[PDB]
Amino acid sequence: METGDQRFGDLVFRQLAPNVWQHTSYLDMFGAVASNGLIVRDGGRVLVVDTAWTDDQTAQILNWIKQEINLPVALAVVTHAHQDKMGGMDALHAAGIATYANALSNQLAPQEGMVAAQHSLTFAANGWVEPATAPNFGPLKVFYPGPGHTSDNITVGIDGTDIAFGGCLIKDSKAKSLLGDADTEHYAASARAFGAAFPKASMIVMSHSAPDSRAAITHTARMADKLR
Ligand SMILES: SC[C@H]1SC[C@@H]2Nc3ccccc3N21
Ligand SMILES: [Zn+2]
Ligand SMILES: [Zn+2]
Repeated sequence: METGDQRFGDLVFRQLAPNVWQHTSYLDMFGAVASNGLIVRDGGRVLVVDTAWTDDQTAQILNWIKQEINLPVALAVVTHAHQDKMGGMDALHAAGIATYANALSNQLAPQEGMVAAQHSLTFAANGWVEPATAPNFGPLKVFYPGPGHTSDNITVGIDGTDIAFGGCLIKDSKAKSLLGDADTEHYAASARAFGAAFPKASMIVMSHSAPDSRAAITHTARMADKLR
């Protein structure tokens, strides 16, 4: 917890820019483990990146949005099929929110014990989302960097800001380690591809660290170089 953070139930919210917030939820494992996602205000609507670990926690994200922003949530995008990112899908579907994930994330979801998203994103060979599969994503710029943390992991830049979201692919520059589902061969190149896709992002948001500078990307890639 840090100055300027807002506690709402057992969740924490931090404003990162005029129209961007980080949501943080916690699961006991080892102690409490944090997972971060994003909330974006885009005109008269709100966009969400990643659920919380659980449905009840994700419901509280929606309650916080109602109180602090009071705009309808148009869509949510989730960045791979693990519990921290997709554990709360039912809360979104119960609320009528359109949900999006990598097609591979939706294909893996049943095996991972997750509820698949309603819609599937596909990607070009250069990693950029096929625009037809990302309808009305507004400032959310979705990029598939290649296999790393998982084979399905995706990343999201926030257009009009200096923020890019690396999900669980990127760790901060103080991390000592990065891998059960991981592609250790391609991880380093995937980390570097994320950096090259969002070359002007100066605030890197990630799932299990507080926001960091671009050094988080390079430090992560150099740690991943050692896995090969
Ligand atoms: S990246 C998916 C999440 S869900 C359970 C597993 N173990 C773990 C431990 C610490 C941080 C994150 C994690 N992961
Ligand atoms: Zn994961
Ligand atoms: Zn994670």
